[PDB]
Amino acid sequence: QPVRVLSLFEDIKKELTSLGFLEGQLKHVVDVTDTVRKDVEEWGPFDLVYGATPPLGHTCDRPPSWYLFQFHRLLQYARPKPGSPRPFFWMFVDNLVLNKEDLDVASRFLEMEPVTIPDVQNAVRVWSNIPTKLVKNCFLPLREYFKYFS
Amino acid sequence: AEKRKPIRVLSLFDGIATGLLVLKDLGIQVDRYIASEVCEDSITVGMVRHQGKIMYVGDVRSVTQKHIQEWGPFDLVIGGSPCNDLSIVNPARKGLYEGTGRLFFEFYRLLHDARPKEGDDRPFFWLFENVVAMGVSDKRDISRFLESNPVMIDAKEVSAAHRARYFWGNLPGMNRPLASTVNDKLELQECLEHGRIAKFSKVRTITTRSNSIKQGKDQHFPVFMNEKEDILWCTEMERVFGFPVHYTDVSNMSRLARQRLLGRSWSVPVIRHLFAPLKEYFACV
DNA sequence: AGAGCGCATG
DNA sequence: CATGCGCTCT
Ligand SMILES: Nc1ncnc2c1ncn2[C@@H]1O[C@H](CSCC[C@H](N)C(=O)O)[C@@H](O)[C@H]1O
Repeated sequence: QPVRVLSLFEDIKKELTSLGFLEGQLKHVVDVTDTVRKDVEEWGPFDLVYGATPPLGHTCDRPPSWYLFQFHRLLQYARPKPGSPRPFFWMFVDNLVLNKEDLDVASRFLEMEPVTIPDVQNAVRVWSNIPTKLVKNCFLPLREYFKYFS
Repeated sequence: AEKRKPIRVLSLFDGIATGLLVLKDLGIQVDRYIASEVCEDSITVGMVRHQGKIMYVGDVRSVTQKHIQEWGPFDLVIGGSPCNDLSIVNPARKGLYEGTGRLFFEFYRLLHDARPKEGDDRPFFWLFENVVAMGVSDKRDISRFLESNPVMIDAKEVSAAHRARYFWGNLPGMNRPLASTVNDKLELQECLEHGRIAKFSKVRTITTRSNSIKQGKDQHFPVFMNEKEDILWCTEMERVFGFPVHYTDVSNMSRLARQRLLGRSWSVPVIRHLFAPLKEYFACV
């Protein structure tokens, strides 16, 4: 099946084409404060939903936890049915901007301990349902379940 | 033929167990009452006043999905998260996302774990309470997470104090008009002990701060007694909130301690007003 | 224990 | 404009 993706707080469309997921099927929102459940359902059922905190040293009005909570919210909005029609995965990425308390909250909410991925102190954390380059390897495995347009 | 069963309650941020108190007053038979509290004074009050009926759990953020599944299904889920980082009465508030504010999401979270799975047609009721004096951003965000708009209820209409509060939830008839009862004490005078004269008919919102008892600009003493002005006694304050007399007289607590408990508390007639239609949904004792 | 600060907000 | 599920600091 083709691509169906929901991107939050960051756009991986440029990366989605690079790893071979583009063909219009991607949706991107910056401010999700006024986004309801219907707004998520009406954009068609998504197979994968992505969201990530801005790189630290970037400018953000929002607290580190805001991204997490909004992500979890829209995530619960995006999940399908008790019956499982197709494969559904999710991914949240921390750019080392999350406090110990906040990343503990993240692990509590997403019911999963983060996988930490190093660059080679320029590393990133990730929570994902999966069974830049180094984590691009994490963007990779989706090709087995979803057709690639190479 | 489905019969009515005793009610199963999960109470987050339980305080001095206003929920169980009201439920029992309404004659609603309580199967189990599981409370999440961390303040030892409050937990003591709940433990003593309801004789070990309350099953206590630790921090709310130590409660997991497996716990909800294991602690049976819940008919009712009620909670009021701390508002010291939400209320505009606190200049140094850290907002909904930092400090104690984020605890709201802990309610949110747990609610969805307790919500009966799709294809489950059992009755599920939930109630979330917080203050009106909060920032518009935080209020909107809370409304977005709970996917609902709050209902403002003011205890002024049914008690001897101002208590404008937002209530999110799905209890039947949340928007219905409040109705005074013969048991209700609407004037401060009705709350006082013998030989005491009330300067006021209603008092302003009672916080945990001692001088929230003081009225208006000039910080007037609320009562006058035998050639000497005075503030509210803890018993009088209990009466104002609608609690039974000497409810918080436990654990050798000072005035400030009791008031710290009550200032964070619920207005009993308000919660009774909200839980009132539930006595028709569950077994009566 | 009690007084001051704080200012967005309905 | 009067007001507040509080903190701080004696
Ligand atoms: N992390 C936490 N986990 C569980 N309870 C907490 C908590 N942090 C604070 N609390 C409790 O949550 C309460 C919120 S005040 C609400 C009290 C209650 N609704 C009543 O009617 O009295 C406080 O009393 C506080 O003791």
